[PDB]
Amino acid sequence: SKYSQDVLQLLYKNKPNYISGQSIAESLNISRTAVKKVIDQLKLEGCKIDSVNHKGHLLQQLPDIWYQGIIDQYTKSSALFDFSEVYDSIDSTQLAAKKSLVGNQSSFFILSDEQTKGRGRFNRHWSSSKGQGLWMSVVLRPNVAFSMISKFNLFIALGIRDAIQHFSQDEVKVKWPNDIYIDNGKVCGFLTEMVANNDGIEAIICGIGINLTQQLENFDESIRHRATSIQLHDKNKLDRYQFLERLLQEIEKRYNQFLTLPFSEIREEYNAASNIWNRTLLFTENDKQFKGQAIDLDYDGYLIVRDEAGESHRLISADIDF
Amino acid sequence: SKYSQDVLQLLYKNKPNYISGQSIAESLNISRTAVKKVIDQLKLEGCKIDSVNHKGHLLQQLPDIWYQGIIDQYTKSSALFDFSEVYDSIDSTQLAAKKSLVGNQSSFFILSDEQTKGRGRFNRHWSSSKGQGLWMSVVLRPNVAFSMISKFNLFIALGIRDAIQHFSQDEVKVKWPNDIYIDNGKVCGFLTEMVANNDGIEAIICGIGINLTQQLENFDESIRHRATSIQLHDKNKLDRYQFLERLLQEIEKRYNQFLTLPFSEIREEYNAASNIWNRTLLFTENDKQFKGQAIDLDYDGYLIVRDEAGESHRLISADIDF
Ligand SMILES: Nc1ncnc2c1ncn2[C@@H]1O[C@H](COP(=O)(O)OC(=O)CCCC[C@@H]2SC[C@@H]3NC(=O)N[C@@H]32)[C@@H](O)[C@H]1O
Ligand SMILES: Nc1ncnc2c1ncn2[C@@H]1O[C@H](COP(=O)(O)OC(=O)CCCC[C@@H]2SC[C@@H]3NC(=O)N[C@@H]32)[C@@H](O)[C@H]1O
Repeated sequence: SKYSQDVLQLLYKNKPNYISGQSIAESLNISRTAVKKVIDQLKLEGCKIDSVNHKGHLLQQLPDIWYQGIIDQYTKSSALFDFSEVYDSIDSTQLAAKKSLVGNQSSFFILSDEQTKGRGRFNRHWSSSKGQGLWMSVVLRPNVAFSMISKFNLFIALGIRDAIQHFSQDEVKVKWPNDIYIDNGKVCGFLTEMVANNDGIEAIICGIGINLTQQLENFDESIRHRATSIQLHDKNKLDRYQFLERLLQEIEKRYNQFLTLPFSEIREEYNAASNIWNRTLLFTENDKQFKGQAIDLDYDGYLIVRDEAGESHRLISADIDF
Repeated sequence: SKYSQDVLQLLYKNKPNYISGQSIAESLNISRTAVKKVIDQLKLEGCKIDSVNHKGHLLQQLPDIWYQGIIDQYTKSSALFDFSEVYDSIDSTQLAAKKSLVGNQSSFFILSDEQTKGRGRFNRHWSSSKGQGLWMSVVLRPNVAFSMISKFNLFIALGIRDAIQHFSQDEVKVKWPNDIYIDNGKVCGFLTEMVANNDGIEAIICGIGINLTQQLENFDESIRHRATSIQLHDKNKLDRYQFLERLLQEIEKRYNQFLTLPFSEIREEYNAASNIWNRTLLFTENDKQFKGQAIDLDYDGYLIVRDEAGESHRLISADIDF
């Protein structure tokens, strides 16, 4: 109802103690029995809430659904984000963020359980199933030249991989410049765009798609082989909210390093994290197609590549297949 | 009314012939006498329309007001623009264009008689009086690396200066990187921004403010000395629609050269057009302030400057005062 998120928030705020119906009612100024309907609705949606006579209610577990009420708890404590927006379904969180950032200097993110026009790099289709992934656009406001887009991307990849790794029993690796893999499975793709002019960057907009709970039967047999989800490498249920916390934690960490460090500092780290060495890569550039080997990432994040004809290239970006 | 622009369009379409009320009525399927009300309203707003018994109506002259109906005539014939949007008042055409470009690949421009939150470079206030200037945001879709923002700006400046010059009896000059001057008066400022990522530019967004009809009494005595309007250098009334045509013509011209030429081609031209040589410039960079002389623009649009201490700098952009 009008009050479902409010109650949800109060329940989450009060962990690991119980609060009575009564206490909630006084808080939102509503009847005890309206409060009982909101709770039955929530349980219906798959919240695990223990209700005990005389004692009240305790939130034990959130379902695979994003709730603004809870997300707002995350934003209030945030040193980075002014606010978030949370949808059940939308055309794309990047479309939404690119609209929201206009006319303001806010730092925010946008989550949605499903996207109906999810898009990746080069405007490829990005499958955004309901209930099954984190589909998020992050807007930040670093004031730094536009050239620095590329460097943002390098720091952020480690942010994302560290948080996925915290949950995967298997090795999570970066595939430069925008993919996160677990073994042979693409578990994430991120897209960093910006709004800028010559005098600088007006906003950065990072779109992050991370697969959380797909079973393989859940990917177009067609990609089933280079796709995977955090769940297929966690022995425990993967809690979507737990994960968001760690992801934000990592993004903040990794975003401050972006503002305070040259790429060389994390270059060796980034290197140990990647999965493009000692194997043959497929490169694509408008029309052209050719093979090569990655031999290094230089102090400036450019990839050094020896193509199939022995020629050397220094790439600030690429699209690479295995 | 509902039909004011429709009638306006038909009137403009039929220049230099007259069309009867009758003929308009059949076209829009409305009464002859509804048509007579629309025309009286237009004349009221300051359209000069000659009405002759038995012969009909001829549009002689548009007032200092933008009309979608007429602007649509400009867009239909356009090899560049999918469409335009035209407001009487709005917060800013750049805010509007940055919103409209999302989720599509359209090339369009946005005009508004007045802006209430006009902004320039570095987010400075940009005075946008009603009736008195062209306040326009141009969205285009060049697919070229993001590094090319700077070069766009160089080609476009000549576009703008050529069209202003066609109307000024006095010498119009560029003040790199974003100003157009007539003698000592800033007559225009333009702002080029973009939306991009590493793989390329999603849109370019050029905000153009050109002063058309201000009398000096019309500028905060405070800038009256480094401000001027096209009108203070045209012996003839300056027609705002005539001017728009020439401006678009120039922008298209100059945008194709942007796609088909290196800066060196127009470098000598650009040079002969600028007004920053042989005089002392004031430079500003966050916090810092210092003097210098422009000695050259290099093949790549970077300004070569000898500062007050004999040191040399190579600037892709700056803010400069006289
Ligand atoms: N769930 C999935 N897992 C692995 N691969 C997928 C996939 N869905 C589609 N693909 C393929 O993986 C590649 C991804 O395309 P790219 O490499 O160009 O580009 C992208 O990888 C990154 C896109 C990030 C998506 C986030 S969702 C939050 C947000 N909102 C947006 O609309 N985008 C973002 C293509 O080959 C796709 O066909
Ligand atoms: N009408 C005017 N003529 C000359 N100077 C002006 C002016 N109005 C304000 N100023 C000053 O001129 C300088 C202009 O600032 P900058 O150099 O940062 O930056 C700008 O020059 C360019 C802005 C272009 C405005 C177009 S209007 C269409 C559109 N929509 C937008 O909101 N912007 C655009 C500052 O010193 C202002 O205080």
